[PDB]
Amino acid sequence: KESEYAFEYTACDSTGSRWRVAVPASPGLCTSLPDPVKGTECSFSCNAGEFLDMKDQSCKPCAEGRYSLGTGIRFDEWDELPHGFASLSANLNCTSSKWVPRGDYIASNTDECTATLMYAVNLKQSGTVNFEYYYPDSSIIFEFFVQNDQCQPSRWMKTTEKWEFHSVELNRGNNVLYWRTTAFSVWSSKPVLVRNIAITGVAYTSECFPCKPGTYAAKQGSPFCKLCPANYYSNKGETSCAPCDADKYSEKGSSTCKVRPACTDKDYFYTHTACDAQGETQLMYKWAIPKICGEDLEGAVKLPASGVKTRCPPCNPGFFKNSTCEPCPYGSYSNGSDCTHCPAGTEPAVGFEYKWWNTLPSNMETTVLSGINFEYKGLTGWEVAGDHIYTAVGASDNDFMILTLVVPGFRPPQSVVADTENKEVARITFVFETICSVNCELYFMVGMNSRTNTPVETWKGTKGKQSYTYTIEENATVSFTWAFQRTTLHETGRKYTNDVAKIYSINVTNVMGGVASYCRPCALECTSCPAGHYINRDSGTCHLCPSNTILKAHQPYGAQACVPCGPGTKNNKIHSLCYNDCTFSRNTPSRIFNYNFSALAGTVSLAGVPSFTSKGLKYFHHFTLSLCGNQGKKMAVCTDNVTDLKSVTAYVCQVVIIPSEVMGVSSQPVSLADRLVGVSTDMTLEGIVSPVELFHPETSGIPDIVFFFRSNDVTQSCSSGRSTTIRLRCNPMKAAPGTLRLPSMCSDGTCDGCNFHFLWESVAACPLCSASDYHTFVSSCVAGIQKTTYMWREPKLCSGGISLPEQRVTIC
Amino acid sequence: KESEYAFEYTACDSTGSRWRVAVPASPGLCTSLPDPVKGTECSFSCNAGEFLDMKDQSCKPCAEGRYSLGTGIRFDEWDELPHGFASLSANNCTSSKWVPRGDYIASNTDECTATLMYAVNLKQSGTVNFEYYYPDSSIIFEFFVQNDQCQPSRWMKTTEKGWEFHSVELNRGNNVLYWRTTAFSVWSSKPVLVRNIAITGVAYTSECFPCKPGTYAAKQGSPFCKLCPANYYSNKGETSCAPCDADKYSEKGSSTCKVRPACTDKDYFYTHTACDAQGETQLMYKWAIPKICGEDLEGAVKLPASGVKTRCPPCNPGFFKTDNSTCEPCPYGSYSNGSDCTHCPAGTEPAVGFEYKWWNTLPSNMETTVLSGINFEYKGLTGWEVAGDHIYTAVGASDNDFMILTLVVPGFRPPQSVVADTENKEVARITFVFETICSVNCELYFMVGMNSRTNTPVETWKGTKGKQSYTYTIEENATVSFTWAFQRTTLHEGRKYTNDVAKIYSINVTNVMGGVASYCRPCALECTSCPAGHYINRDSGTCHLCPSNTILKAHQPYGAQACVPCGPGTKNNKIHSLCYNDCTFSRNTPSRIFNYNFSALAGTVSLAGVPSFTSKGLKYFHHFTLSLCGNQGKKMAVCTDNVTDLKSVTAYVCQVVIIPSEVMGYVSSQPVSLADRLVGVSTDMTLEGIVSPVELFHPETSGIPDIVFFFRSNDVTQSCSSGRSTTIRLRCNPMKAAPGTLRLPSMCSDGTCDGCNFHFLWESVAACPLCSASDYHTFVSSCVAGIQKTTYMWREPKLCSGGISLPEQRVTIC
Ligand SMILES: *[C@@H]1O[C@H](CO)[C@@H](O[C@@H]2O[C@H](CO)[C@@H](O)[C@H](O)[C@H]2NC(C)=O)[C@H](O)[C@H]1NC(C)=O
Ligand SMILES: *[C@@H]1O[C@H](CO)[C@@H](O[C@@H]2O[C@H](CO)[C@@H](O)[C@H](O)[C@H]2NC(C)=O)[C@H](O)[C@H]1NC(C)=O
Ligand SMILES: *[C@@H]1O[C@H](CO)[C@@H](O[C@@H]2O[C@H](CO)[C@@H](O)[C@H](O)[C@H]2NC(C)=O)[C@H](O)[C@H]1NC(C)=O
Ligand SMILES: *[C@@H]1O[C@H](CO)[C@@H](O[C@@H]2O[C@H](CO)[C@@H](O)[C@H](O)[C@H]2NC(C)=O)[C@H](O)[C@H]1NC(C)=O
Ligand SMILES: *[C@@H]1O[C@H](CO)[C@@H](O)[C@H](O)[C@H]1NC(C)=O
Ligand SMILES: *[C@@H]1O[C@H](CO)[C@@H](O)[C@H](O)[C@H]1NC(C)=O
Ligand SMILES: *[C@@H]1O[C@H](CO)[C@@H](O)[C@H](O)[C@H]1NC(C)=O
Ligand SMILES: *[C@@H]1O[C@H](CO)[C@@H](O)[C@H](O)[C@H]1NC(C)=O
Ligand SMILES: *[C@@H]1O[C@H](CO)[C@@H](O)[C@H](O)[C@H]1NC(C)=O
Ligand SMILES: *[C@@H]1O[C@H](CO)[C@@H](O)[C@H](O)[C@H]1NC(C)=O
Repeated sequence: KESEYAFEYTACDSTGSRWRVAVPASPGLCTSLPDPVKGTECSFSCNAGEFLDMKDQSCKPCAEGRYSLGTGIRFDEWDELPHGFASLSANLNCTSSKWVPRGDYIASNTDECTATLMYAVNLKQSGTVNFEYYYPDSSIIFEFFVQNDQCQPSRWMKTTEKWEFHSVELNRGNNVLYWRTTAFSVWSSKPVLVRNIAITGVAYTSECFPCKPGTYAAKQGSPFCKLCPANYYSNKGETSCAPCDADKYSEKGSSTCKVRPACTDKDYFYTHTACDAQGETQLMYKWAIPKICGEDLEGAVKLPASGVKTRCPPCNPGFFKNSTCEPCPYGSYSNGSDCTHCPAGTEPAVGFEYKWWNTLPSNMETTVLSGINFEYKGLTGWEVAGDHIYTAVGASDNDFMILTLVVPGFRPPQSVVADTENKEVARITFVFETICSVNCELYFMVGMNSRTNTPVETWKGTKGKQSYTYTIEENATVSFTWAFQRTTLHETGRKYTNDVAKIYSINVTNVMGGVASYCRPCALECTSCPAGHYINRDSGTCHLCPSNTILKAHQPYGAQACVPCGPGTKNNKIHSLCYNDCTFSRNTPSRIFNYNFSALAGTVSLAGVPSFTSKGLKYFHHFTLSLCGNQGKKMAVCTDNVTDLKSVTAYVCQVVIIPSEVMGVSSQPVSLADRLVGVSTDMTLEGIVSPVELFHPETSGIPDIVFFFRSNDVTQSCSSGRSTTIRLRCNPMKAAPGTLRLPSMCSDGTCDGCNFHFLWESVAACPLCSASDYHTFVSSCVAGIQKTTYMWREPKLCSGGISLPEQRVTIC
Repeated sequence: KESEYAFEYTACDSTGSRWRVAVPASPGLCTSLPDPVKGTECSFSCNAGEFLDMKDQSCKPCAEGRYSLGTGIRFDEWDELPHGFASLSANNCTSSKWVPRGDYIASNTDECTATLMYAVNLKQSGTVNFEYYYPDSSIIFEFFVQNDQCQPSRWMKTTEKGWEFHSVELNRGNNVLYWRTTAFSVWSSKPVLVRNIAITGVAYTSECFPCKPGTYAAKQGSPFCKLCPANYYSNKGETSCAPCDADKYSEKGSSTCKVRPACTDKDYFYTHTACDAQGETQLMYKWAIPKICGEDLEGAVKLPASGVKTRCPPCNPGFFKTDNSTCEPCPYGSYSNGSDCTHCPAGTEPAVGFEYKWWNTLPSNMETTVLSGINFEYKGLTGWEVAGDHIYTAVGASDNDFMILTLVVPGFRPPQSVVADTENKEVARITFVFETICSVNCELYFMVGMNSRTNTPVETWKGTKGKQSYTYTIEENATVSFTWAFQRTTLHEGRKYTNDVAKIYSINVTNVMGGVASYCRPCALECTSCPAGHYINRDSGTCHLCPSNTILKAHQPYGAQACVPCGPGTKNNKIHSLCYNDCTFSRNTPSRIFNYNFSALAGTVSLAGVPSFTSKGLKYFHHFTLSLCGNQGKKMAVCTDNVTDLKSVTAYVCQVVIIPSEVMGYVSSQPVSLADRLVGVSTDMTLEGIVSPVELFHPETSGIPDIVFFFRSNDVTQSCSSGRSTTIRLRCNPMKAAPGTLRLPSMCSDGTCDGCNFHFLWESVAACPLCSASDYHTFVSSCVAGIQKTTYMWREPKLCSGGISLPEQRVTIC
C-alpha cells in the first residue's frame, strides 16, 4: 500500500547521482514496491522553504505553523551552551570567566583574560553567519574570525550604540568560528552580548518541525516563527496566538500565562503636573507604564489620592514668568520675577541653567533602557518633582533610566578664546544625590558631535548631596547623559524603586542661545582686550598686569584677576601661565648658588616596574615630563592608542601601557601637572609636601632643587587633585640627560594615591661653578719664583661656569 | 535479471539504520526488483580484507592481485604533491617548499618554515603512520596534529641506521596534519625525507582496486601488493611477477623493462689482491657489483687484463711480517719498522695506537659500507677498496652514492703524564691524507661518534683538494666511530664520476688499547707517572720540577726541553702546566713605573653583538664569554649549546651563536674556543705574531698605554689557517663602572673583521694605574703670617685609582 512504504534517497555515488527508493515502514512488511527513480545531486537547498517532499521532486512550501529553518541551523535559545559550542578561557581563576549563558542572550567575561566561544561546523556548501552582537563597553575587545579547514586565520568588531547585526561569508571546508573577548584595553566592566547565531549551508536538506510553543507561523513557508506578542497565549504548532485571559498576563513570547500579581506601593511614581492657568501645581500619581499587576485584586493599594494644589516653583534663571516658563530675549538677566535688560557695557551670560523643575526643558530628553534585553523603550525615565528631578520606575529593577541633556554649541567668551593655552570651552555641574541601598550605578557619559559615548564618571552606592564639574575641551554638539540603574541583579519585578537618584540642578555655561542670570561687568570698548590685559568695569580700558602675575581667563574682572607667580617662576609674554626659565638661583649667607637646567628642557620619559595584576595581565605605567624653558608651553602630549588600534597637554603626564605582546597599547592618559606652584629648596610649598624620606639621602649636602607642580582636575579618589614634585639632584658623574627615578618603596607611581614624586639625578642640576668654588694656594717665592695656581676642588659639585685662572708667576 | 540490477545502500538515517536496495543498471530498466533488506550500521571496516560485496553482508577477501587498501588512504607516489596535500612555506621561500623529489619527498634546506599540511575528515578514530628520514639536525622536524577545534610529542627524533617509523593516534574530528621543518638550529644543509603516509579510518568502506603495474599480490586479501623484485616484469593486476628477459633489466618495482646499456670503462674499479704465499700480489679488476650493463653487446670494453705480479707493500708499523706474508700484530711491548718488531727495554715504553699506512687488506677495525642516493639505505657491500699506496674510493650503485669508510677504536689509554694534568683536554688524535681528484659537487665527510653516540660531522670538505691532512683531538675516552663519506655528486641522475676519486694515504690514531707501536718512547726510570709538573730525562731516571716561568707540555714530556718559558706578564701555576696572569701588570717608564691590578675584572663577563639579519628572515647575534685573569688561571668560561637538548668548551674567551628565542619558541649553538692560551700581556701592539690594530678602536684621550692581552687558540680549521687569535684591549676610564664596558670593533658587527681574530676592548676604572706616590700635586707655601700649608692634592686630570692615600695637609711654623 502507498501508506505502507515511504520513499527514501540512496547514498551518493562518486558521480553524485542518487536514487529515490520506496522502503516499507516495517522490515520486510510487503512486496511489490515501486521502482527507483533518479533525483537531484546534493544541492537541493530551498532556503527556508525546504520541505523537500520525496513524492514530488520539488521544494513544496510546508504547512502553516512550522518553522522551516533552512539549509542551516539557528541558535536563538541559549538556556545552556548549545550542543557543539565550546567556551574556553585561557590566562596569558578564569574557570568562571567563560561566556555565561545568561538567557536568550549570552554574556562575555568582565575580567581581563581570554574567553573564546568556539563553534566548528562542517559547512557542506558555502554559507554565512549572522551573529547579532551588543558591544557597549570599549574595555573588552571583541573580534570574530573564522578559520578554514587548514586552520588558517576584518576580525576586529565595531563598538555598538543605540544590538547590531553582522555577516561573514564561509567556504565549504570545516569552518570554525571564534567569538573572543579580552578585557585588557583599559585595565580600569560591562559584558558583551551576542544572540541569534545563524549558520547556513550545513545540511543540504531539512524538514520543517512544528513551531515552538510561544510562537506562531500564520503564513506557510515562513523562514522563522513570529515571536508572540505580550499577554497572549500560544501552544506549539498553533496557527496564531490565542489571546490570554484578563487575570493572566504573559511576557513577550511566553507560552504559559501567569496570574497578574497584587499591586504594591512600589509600583507608583509621583510627578508634578504642568502648571495650569491658575498656577497651582498638583502632585500626580501614575502607574508604571509596563503595568503587570491588578488593582481589583485584594491586598493591593489603590491609586493614592493626588491633586493637592501648591504654588508652582518660580521660573528658572533666564526665563520670563499664562504662568508658563519661556525664555526672554537675550541681553537681559532674570532673577525669576522678570528679566531686567542689561546695559550695553555689561556682558550677557551664555549658557543653560536648570534648577526648578516644572517640566522637562526643550533640550532635556528622558529614555528608559531595559536590563533584560537592552533596547531603548524611552517611555519616561526621569520625572520632575519641583525641587529635584526624580528617577522614574522602569519596566524592571535592572533598567537604565537615562536622562540626556544635549547642548549643540558653546560660545567662548572673548577673553578666554584669546589665550590658546586655556583649554576650557565650557563646564557642567549637578547635585547627584542618591538614596540608594545596594548595587546601583549612576553614570555621567559625555558624547561630543555624535562621537561614541565615553563614561566621564561612574558613581556607585549610596551618596550624598554632592556635585561635579567637567570642563568641556572642544566645541561640539555634546550629549550629556545620566544613567541610573536600580540594581545589577537580574530578578523578575520591581524591588528597589525607593532607591532613587536625584539631580537638584544641572548648570551649564557658555552655550549658544543661552539664557543669563549673571550680567558680566566688562570694560567698555565690552570687547576683546589684547592678550594679557586685565579688565576694570569702571575704567573701560585694557591694561597689562604687572610682572610676575598671570591673568586667569575664566574671570578677568577687576584688577584682582591676575595672581602673582610662585617662587622661582616668571610670567610669559602673554602673561597667561607662570613658567620657569631654566635657571634657578638659591642664595646662602656665605655664597649665592646659580643653576641652569637648559640641558633638561627637553621632554623625558620613564616607565615604572612592570607589576602584575590579580589576573595574568601585567601593567607598567609610562610618565612623560617637561620641566623648564620653551616659553613654558606644555611640551608633553600624551595619547591613547587603544581606541585607534585622549590627548592631554601637561608638564608631567602618566599613561598606563598594556604590554605589546598581550595585544599582539597605551591607556588612561591623565595630566599629573598643569601648573607650576613654585620652585624652591623647601620641602613644603603651598600645601604640596615632597617627602625627603622617600628617596635616598643626599651625600653632597647641598640642597635638592624641588619643582612643585599641581593638577587642576578633581576626581573621586583625589579630593584636592594630583600634585607632583620633581626633585633635582646634583650628580657630577651621571649623564647630562640624567636619570629619572620613581620612589623605591612605591613603584606603581602613587603610594599616596594622588602625588607623583620624582627624582632627576644629573650633572645639569649641579650649581654653576662659582668664582669662589676652587682652591687658592699661594707661595711667596721659592728660589725667587711665586707659584700661586688655582685648582678645582676634588669634592666637585659644580659644572660649567667660570674657568680655572691660569697659573700665576711673578718674581718677588 | 540478477545481472540487470546491483544492490546499493541507502542514505544513513538519524538512528544509523541503513537499507540495502537493488537498483537497475539502466534508469528504469525493468521491474520486479528484490525487496530491501537491512544492512550494516555505520562503521563496518574490514581493514584490508574489505571487499564488502552487496550479496553477502560480511566483508570478503577480494581477488588475488588486487590491493584492498583499508578503511583509510595510503599516499605513496609523490610524483606530484597528491591531491589535498598543501605545501605552505613562510619566512624568496617560494621555492623553499617540500619538493616532491620522487618516491620520497624532501624538506627545505634554507632557514625558513616549510609545512606539509593535510586535512582529513577522519570518520572513525585511526592512526597516521609516516616513515621519515632525519639525517641532519640543523633542520628541526615536527609532526603535530590539530583537532576539529584547531587546538594544538611534537618534536621528532634524529634518525640513524636508515629510515624510521612513527605512528600517532587520531580522533573522529576533522584532523589536520602538519609536517614542519625549519633549518634554524645551527645557522651553518641536508633535507628531511618522509614516505608512506598511511591514514586509516577515512571512509568506513573501500572497494578492492586492481594492484598497480610493477607490483604483485599472489595472496588474496593482500593489505598492499608487494613491489616487484628487480629485473622482473609485472603488469597491473598480475597474480605474480613475470621474469624479464636477459637483454632487458628493470629496477625494483618497475613495470616496464629497459634494454641493458652497453658497458663502458667507467663501470670498473681496480683493486690489489691479498698477498699470496708467494708474496707477489696482483692488480685485479671487478665489474660494478650492481651490474646493469652487458659485455656481449658491441661497443663495450671487456674486463681489462689483470694479474701483473708485483711485490706486496711491507706490513704496517706494528705488525710483524710472517713467512706466510700475512700482516698481523706482534706482541705488546715492541716496535716495528716493517722488517721485524724489535723488543723494547723496560726503560722505554710502547706507543699505544693504531697506524694504517700500507693497504693490502682492510684491517680488522676497518669496515666499508655503501649508502645509496636513491633510497638512502645502507647496502654496505664494498665502498672503499685498497690500492697499496692509497685506499681507493670504489664505484657505488649510483652516481649519488655515499661510499662510507668507517674506523672503530675500542678505547684510548692516556699516557700517565697526560692524565696527571686535568687541564689538558687531549685523550687521542687522528690524521689522514685526504686527497681528492674530484670534478664537481662532491663532498668528503668526516663524522665522529664516540661511545656509540650519534654522528656529528666534525669536518666537511668540498670540491677538488690536494694532498693534505687533518688532526682532530678526541675530547673523551670512548668507543669512537671515525667515518669517512664520499659522494660523487649531489645531482640525481647511471654513473659518470668514477674518475673523481677520494684517496686516503694514511690514517694515524694514537692512544688506542691493544694498539701497535712504532715509536718506543723514552721515559725516566722509576717509567711511572711523575709528580705533577715534573720534566722527564731518559738518562736521569728521576722526575724534576721545571724552573719558574716555564710550563710543561703534557703531550711530549721528553728531555729538559719539554717545558717552555712563559710569555711576558704571565707566571706559571702550581702544577706548572699553563701560563696564567695574576691580576697585575707592571709597566715601567723611564720617569716612573706603573702598577695595575685587575682583581675586579677576574670574574667572567659576557657580551652580545649587534643582531645582524641573514639573507633570509632569520637574524643572528653572537655571544662571547670572557675570562681574563686570576683564579689560578683556570678557564672559567664554560659554553654549551642549548639546542641539542631543546658541546661544552672550556676557554678564556668563547664565541657561541645565539639564535633568537622568539623564532624557536623557547637556542644557542655552534660553541667554539676563541682562546686557549695566554701568549703574553704587553703594551706592544704586536706579540708573537698576533696583531691588535690601533685603527679599529677609538684613539685614547688619556695618552697612557692600553694593555693588550694576547690570547691564541690551538684549533686549526678550514677558514683559519693558523688558528683564532683574540686580543682583549684594556683601557683606563675613571668614569666607567668597575665591572666595565666591553665593546667589539665598530667596523665589523659580527665580531671579526679579518675572519679569525676577535679583538675586544674593556673600558673600566680597574684598568687604570694604581695611584702612585708621585701621581699628585705638591704645593709648597711660604709661611704667610708664620703658617706653612704645603697641602697635597690629587691631580685634576686624574687617571689613577686605588693605590696610595692622599697625604694629610701640612701645618708647621717657620
Ligand atoms: C644655560 O646654559 C646655556 C649653555 O651654556 C646658556 O647659553 C645658551 O645655550 C643655548 C644652547 O643650550 C644656546 O642656543 C644659546 O644661544 C645660549 N645663550 C643664551 C643667551 O641663551 C644659557 O644662557 C643658560 N641659561 C641661562 C638662563 O642663562
Ligand atoms: C602606543 O603609543 C606609544 C607612544 O605613545 C608607543 O610607545 C613606544 O613603544 C616603543 C616600543 O615598545 C618604545 O620603544 C617607545 O619608547 C615607546 N614610546 C612611548 C612614548 O611610549 C607604543 O609603541 C604604541 N603602541 C602600539 C603602536 O601598539
Ligand atoms: C688587587 O686588589 C685585590 C682587592 O681589590 C687585592 O686582594 C687582596 O689580596 C690580599 C692578599 O694579597 C688579601 O689579604 C685581601 O683580602 C684581598 N682583598 C680583598 C678585598 O679580598 C689584591 O691584593 C690586589 N693586588 C693584586 C696583585 O691582586
Ligand atoms: C641558551 O643558553 C644561554 C646560556 O647558556 C642562555 O643565556 C641566558 O639565559 C637567561 C635565561 O633565559 C637570561 O636571563 C640571560 O640573560 C642569558 N644570558 C646570560 C649571559 O646569562 C639562554 O637563555 C639559553 N636559551 C634557551 C632558550 O635556553
Ligand atoms: C582556582 O582554581 C581552583 C581549582 O583548583 C578553583 O577551585 C578556585 O575557585 C580558583 N580560584 C578562583 C578565585 O576562582
Ligand atoms: C552657573 O553658576 C555660576 C556660578 O557663578 C553662575 O554665574 C552662572 O550663571 C550659572 N550658569 C547659568 C547658565 O546661569
Ligand atoms: C561649533 O560651534 C558652533 C556654534 O554653536 C556650532 O554651530 C558648530 O556646530 C560647532 N562645531 C562643530 C560641532 O563642528
Ligand atoms: C622573490 O619572490 C619572487 C616571487 O614573487 C621570485 O620570483 C624571486 O625569484 C624571489 N627572489 C629571489 C632572489 O629568489
Ligand atoms: C703517528 O704519527 C707519529 C708522528 O710523530 C708517529 O710517531 C706515530 O708512530 C704514529 N702512530 C702510530 C700508531 O704509529
Ligand atoms: C674507556 O677506555 C677503556 C679502555 O679499556 C674502555 O674499556 C672503556 O669502555 C672506555 N670508556 C667507556 C665509557 O666506554
